[PDB]
Amino acid sequence: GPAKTMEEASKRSYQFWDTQPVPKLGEVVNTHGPVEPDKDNIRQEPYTLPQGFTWDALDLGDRGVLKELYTLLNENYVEDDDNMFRFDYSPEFLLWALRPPGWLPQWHCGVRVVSSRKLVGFISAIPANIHIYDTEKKMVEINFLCVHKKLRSKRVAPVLIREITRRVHLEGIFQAVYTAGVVLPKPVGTCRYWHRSLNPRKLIEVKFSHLSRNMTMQRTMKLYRLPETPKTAGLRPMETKDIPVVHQLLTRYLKQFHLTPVMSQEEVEHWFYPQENIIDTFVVENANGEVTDFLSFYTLPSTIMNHPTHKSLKAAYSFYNVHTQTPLLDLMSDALVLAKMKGFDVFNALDLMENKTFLEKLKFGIGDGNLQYYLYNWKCPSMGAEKVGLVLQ
Amino acid sequence: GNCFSKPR
Ligand SMILES: CC(C)(COP(=O)(O)OP(=O)(O)OC[C@H]1O[C@@H](n2cnc3c(N)ncnc32)[C@H](O)[C@@H]1OP(=O)(O)O)[C@@H](O)C(=O)NCCC(=O)NCCS
Ligand SMILES: *C(=O)CCCCCCCCCCCCC
Ligand SMILES: [Cl-]
Ligand SMILES: [Mg+2]
Repeated sequence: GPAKTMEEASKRSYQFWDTQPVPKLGEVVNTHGPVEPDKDNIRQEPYTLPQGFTWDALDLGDRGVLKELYTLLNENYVEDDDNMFRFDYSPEFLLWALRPPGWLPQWHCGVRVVSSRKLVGFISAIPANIHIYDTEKKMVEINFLCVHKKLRSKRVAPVLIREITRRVHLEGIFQAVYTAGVVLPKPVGTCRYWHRSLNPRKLIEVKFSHLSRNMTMQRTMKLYRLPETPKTAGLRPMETKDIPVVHQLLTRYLKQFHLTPVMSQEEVEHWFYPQENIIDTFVVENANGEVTDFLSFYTLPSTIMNHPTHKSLKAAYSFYNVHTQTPLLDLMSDALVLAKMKGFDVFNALDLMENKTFLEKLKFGIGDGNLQYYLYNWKCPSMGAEKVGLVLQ
Repeated sequence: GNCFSKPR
C-alpha cells in the first residue's frame, strides 16, 4: 500500500521506515545533522532472504548479466499511475548510471532464485559527494530498487534496503540521498514533473497526453511546432576540451541551491561527456572562444504496455542547465529543438532549480507525478523545489 | 528510484 499524496500518507503506518534513522512524516525539522551516530561495528553477515532466494552481486561488465538486469527492470520497474507506461532504461544507460567514478561491485546488489538463477530483485548504490545546506558529506545515491512482480508484497524491498545499507556502512558511509514517486518518511523536497510535447500526434495516440480542453489535433500540432535549428550563437556538442570549464561552470552555478552534488572533474566527464542515446550535453562557445553556458539532457525511453502499434516513447530528461551569458529561456528553447531533432517524443523537466522560470513559457504542461527527495540519516529543514539542485537518473 | 509522470 504505497502513498502517492501527502494526504494518503498521513493515514499510513510505516512499519519499516519507523525503524530507520529518518524523520517521521509528522515532525518538522529545526536542526541539521545525523539522525543517529556513525556505527563503529557493522553486521558482517548478509541479511536473510526468504527461502529459495540468494544474494548475487551483478558484474555489469558481463554483457549477459547486464542484459539480465535490463530485463528485470524492463519488465518490473517503475510504471506510471495508470499502468500504461514503464521505464525502459537501456543496457548502456544502466552502465553509465551504475559505474560512475568510485563505483563498487558489491553495491550492485541482486537477488536470484536459487534453483533457476532468475534475477528477481535489485538495488544499487553509487558514491556521491552531496552538499546539503552548509554541510558537504560523502554519501551514496540509491537507485533502481526493483522487486519482480511475482515476488512483491513479500517484504523483499525492506531486505534489499537493509542489505544495501549494510554494504554501504561497511565502506564507512552513513548517509544517502534518493528519490521516489511515493511519499515516505520524510521528504526533504517535493518536485513536480512537467512535460513538453515534441511529437504530439504520437503522444495523444498512445494516451500519454490528451487533447486540451478546447483544442483540435491540428491546433495542437501548430502549438508545439519548433524551429528546425537552435538559435543560440556557438551552440555545439561538448568535447573533451570542455570538461574543465563545464566543471567550473557547474560548481559555481550549483552554489545557489541547498541540495546539490559536488562533482570532481572526473565525475563531470562521466556525467556530461556525450554518449549517443544516453546523455547529451551542448556548450555555448562565444565569439571569444569561451564556454559560457551549457545544457544537458539524458535519454530514458519507456515501454508502452499492451499497445498493438506504438511500442515505445522516447523521452528526454532535463539534466543540468547552466547559464551565465545566454538566457536560460533561450538555452531551454534550444534544448527542445535539439531533442526534437534527435527524435524524442517528449521533453521532461522537474520544477527544481530555476526551471519554473521557463516551464510555462516554453509550453510545458504539469505532470501527474511528484518526485520526492529524501536523505537517509540526515536531519535538515525541508526546502522548496527551486532550492533542489540535484538530478538523478 | 525515478518517477514516471505524464501530463495532468
Ligand atoms: C517499489 C518496490 C520495490 C516495493 O516492493 P513491494 O514488494 O511492492 O513492497 P514490500 O512488501 O516488499 O515492502 C513494503 C515496504 O517497502 C516500502 N516501500 C515501498 N516502495 C518503496 C520505495 N520506492 N522506496 C523505499 N521504500 C518503499 C513501503 O513503504 C513499505 O514499508 P513501510 O511498512 O514502512 O510502509 C516494488 O513495488 C517495485 O519493484 N515497483 C516497481 C519499481 C519501483 O517502484 N522501484 C522503486 C522506485 S522509488
Ligand atoms: C529508487 O530506486 C530509490 C529507492 C530508495 C530506497 C531507500 C534507500 C534508503 C537508504 C539506504 C542506504 C543507506 C546508506 C547509509
Ligand atoms: Cl559492475
Ligand atoms: Mg558521481
